[PDB]
Amino acid sequence: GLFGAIAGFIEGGWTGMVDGWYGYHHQNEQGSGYAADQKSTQNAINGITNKVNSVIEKMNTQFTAVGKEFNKLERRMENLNKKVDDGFLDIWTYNAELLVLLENERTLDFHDSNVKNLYEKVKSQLKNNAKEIGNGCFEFYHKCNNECMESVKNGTYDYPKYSEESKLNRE
Amino acid sequence: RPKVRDQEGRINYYWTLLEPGDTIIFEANGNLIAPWYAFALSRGFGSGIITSNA
Repeated sequence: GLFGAIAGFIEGGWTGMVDGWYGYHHQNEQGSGYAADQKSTQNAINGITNKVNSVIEKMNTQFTAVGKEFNKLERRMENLNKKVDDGFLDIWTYNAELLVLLENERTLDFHDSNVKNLYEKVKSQLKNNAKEIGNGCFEFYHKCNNECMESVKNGTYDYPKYSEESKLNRE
Repeated sequence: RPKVRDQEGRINYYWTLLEPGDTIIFEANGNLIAPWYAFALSRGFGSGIITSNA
């Protein structure tokens, strides 16, 4: 995509994360593991579900239509009937394939932005209390226990609270 | 005429839809293949004719 998160700053996805699309991984003295960001994932799902259903639901049902018999002196009309069917088939095939390709590209950019935005949310929370490393990770300069990890994920990190410790650990 | 199904003559077939309340009159002095049975039609929607060996 155009935001550069998927197989970009993030080396690749997590096969160990099973409760969502976007999320976090953590490690501290009390344990480690993966957890999904339910708010980000559900919003991504609702957007995509509406997009898929829009493409399908806006299409009308194909109503009964069959070919027509023509006699041997009605070739001009038979050829007109065929022209109409071929023209409609060509229009719908071109549009169906091109629409899907255009929308698949946009879906992947949608996802690329959503994970990048999650990354920035944390960067803005942590400020100088952690450093950026590759693979989309923030390495803390202070002890961050399980209560801290939940606080960072929820967007409630009390930045100044940990600033004295990080200033010392940063040397 | 060339023989078709062993015949040299032909019977042409004709039809018409008689509207409710109308009258159809047949007059002839020869060569008529008379209607015997006729069909009272009731139309619906969504049907059509398909060609299939299924």
